[PDB]
Amino acid sequence: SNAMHDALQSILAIQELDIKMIRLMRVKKEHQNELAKIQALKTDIRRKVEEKEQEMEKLKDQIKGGEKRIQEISDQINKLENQQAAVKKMDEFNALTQEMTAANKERRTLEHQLSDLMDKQAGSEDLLISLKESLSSTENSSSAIEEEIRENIRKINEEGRSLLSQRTQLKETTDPELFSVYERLLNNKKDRVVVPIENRVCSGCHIALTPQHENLVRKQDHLVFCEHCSRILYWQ
Ligand SMILES: [Zn+2]
Repeated sequence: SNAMHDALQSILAIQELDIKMIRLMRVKKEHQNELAKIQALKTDIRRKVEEKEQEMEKLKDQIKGGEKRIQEISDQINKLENQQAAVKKMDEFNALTQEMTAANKERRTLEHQLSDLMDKQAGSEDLLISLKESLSSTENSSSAIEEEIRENIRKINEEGRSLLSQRTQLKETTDPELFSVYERLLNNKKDRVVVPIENRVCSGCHIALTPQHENLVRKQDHLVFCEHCSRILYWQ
């Protein structure tokens, strides 16, 4: 049929737009995954920097607190030494000896902890510095790539805009019963669903038609579907 040939030519041309649009959407999604992968590499480094900063804040305060308590014990030991220089009774002399011994031993313990904290802060500062460097290098190595990816997406979006408007100008003059079938097939298969007979097989699924079924397709007087994949078959 003349009219069937026109309906086919029209859906065939819509089908080429739909294939491109499916391709574009897949490449967009792939570019967006590549961006999220880059963002996630940076976000991981920022998290490490944040955890290190909070840890440095705790060290700062434990260091300040330790120095202050060491100071306080040191002043108290000095007070005890002045007291002892003036005592006359052996029991008081001895109590001050014992107290100073005990106080000094606690101070010694605090000083060794303070040394430990200061060393942790020194090594953690080196680690923070290295993580900031790595954050800056990653951002630097990646900013040109991210902007090039985003521009590709832009150009995909704008090309997709054009293929949509073209699709809409063809849908107007296209047979609506055939389109309604086409569109459900396409949503199901995501590739060409109006397909020709090649080498006496369905070119969509590659399963051979019975000769009777080929006869039906050639008459071109009604929509004929592949008996195995359900795609629309046509001749030429
Ligand atoms: Zn088939």
